[PDB]
Amino acid sequence: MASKEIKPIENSIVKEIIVKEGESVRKGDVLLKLTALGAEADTLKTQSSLLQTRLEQTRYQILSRSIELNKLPELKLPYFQNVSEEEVLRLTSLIKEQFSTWQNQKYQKELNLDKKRAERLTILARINRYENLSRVEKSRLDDFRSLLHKQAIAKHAVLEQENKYVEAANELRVYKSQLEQIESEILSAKEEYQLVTQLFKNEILDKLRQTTDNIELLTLELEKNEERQQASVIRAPVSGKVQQLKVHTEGGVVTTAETLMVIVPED
Amino acid sequence: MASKEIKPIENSIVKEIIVKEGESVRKGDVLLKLTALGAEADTLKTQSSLLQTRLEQTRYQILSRSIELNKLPELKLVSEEEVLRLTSLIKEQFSTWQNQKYQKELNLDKKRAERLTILARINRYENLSRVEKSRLDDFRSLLHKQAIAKHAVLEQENKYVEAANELRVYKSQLEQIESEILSAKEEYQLVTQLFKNEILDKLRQTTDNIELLTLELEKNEERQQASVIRAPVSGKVQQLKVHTEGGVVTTAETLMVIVPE
Repeated sequence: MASKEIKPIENSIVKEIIVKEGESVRKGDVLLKLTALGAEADTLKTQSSLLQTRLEQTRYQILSRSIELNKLPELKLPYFQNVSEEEVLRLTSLIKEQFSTWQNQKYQKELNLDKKRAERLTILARINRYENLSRVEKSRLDDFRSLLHKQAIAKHAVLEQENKYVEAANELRVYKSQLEQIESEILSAKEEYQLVTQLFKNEILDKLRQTTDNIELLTLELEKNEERQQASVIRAPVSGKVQQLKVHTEGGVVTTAETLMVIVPED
Repeated sequence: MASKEIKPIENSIVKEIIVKEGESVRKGDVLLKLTALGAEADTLKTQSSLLQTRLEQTRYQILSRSIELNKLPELKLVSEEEVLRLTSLIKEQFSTWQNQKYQKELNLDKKRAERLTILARINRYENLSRVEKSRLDDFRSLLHKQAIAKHAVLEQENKYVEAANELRVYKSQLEQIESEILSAKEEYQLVTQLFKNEILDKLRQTTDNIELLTLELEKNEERQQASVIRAPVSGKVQQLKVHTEGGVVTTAETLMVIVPE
């Protein structure tokens, strides 16, 4: 009577061989335990990916807090027990570069803003000065005109004084328009200053969202990987004696093409 | 017996001759009426003085009003070349005053401009000092966490203290310029203060002098009244100077003679 060949339905790793050579088994008995080839590998890869993603999450949470503090919090990891510390110092160092870059951007936006405010101060000074000047020369002009109602001064001086007044007035006009322009520019500068931290915070909580989502996905994936690395049993399809048992393939690879053992019917 | 000469006791003007040639007169009778020459002279001169004092009085009165108006009134009240001298002098005084006010005011305005500059610098370095202070804090906390050069941190210190000291200096400057501005203000006030004081000092004096010259004019007018020469003895009037009415006679000259009868 024909011997029945026992072959894996997929490429596998022999975990445990239960039967022995020559042993009689009945249909349904356990012969050996197998795991899918690559399952363990996949699990480890998902674990490592998960670890990295958690690290980067931690980085962006610490940055997120650094924005609200406007200072760096304690740079420590909060699972992480055997994380290489040079990984930790690389991470903290990235945190430091990002934070310092942010504060520098804020600082130079602030410098620009302050220079604009200085411009405004100068312009305002000029405006007030020419307000006073226009006033005194206007009153002096009126005086001179009354002096030419009563023939007490030359017309020449009167019209030169007019010229003075009109001069001062025009100057005043010019500086006022300038003030309008500079005021507008100052509001713009303010908006840029806000824009720095606006963008930075956006980036930070977008990468926080991304790290959390990816962690969840990798968690589902990790569940799948962990379940798939679980051992399956090959049972005896018929009753009989176990022969040609590959007794030393435990921990070794067997493909779907290869015969693990054969079962020879006894009756 | 000798004939008696009739001569004035001072230089005089014969106003009216009462007696006639050959007329018999008694001791005490009126011969003529005369006025002192210097009496009339004095009267004319006090009149002219009074006129002048009134002119300058009006001048300082209208100037006095011109101060409160800050403008020339009228200018109307006598020789018109006097009127033009007076009006033009008024104009020089007033214009001089307004010019003085004008340049005290220019000075004051330059002081105010300086103050503006100082305030601008003060505010700019207030902002700057704040910004560099915040950067300093940032750096110090950055090396609480070992993220920056110590070099950079204390160089930042240097920046901040620089700005702060600058601010100090500029503040002291502001105080000085403020004091100077108050000084300038007081000078500006002082111009019109002095001008008004002198003007109603000359008003006081011109009014007082007007009153004095008025009393004096009364005295002179009374003194300008005609006196009578009476006959010192009785007799006949001879050698009567019929042609001295309205004319001046000296102490040396004989008005007439009286021959005893």
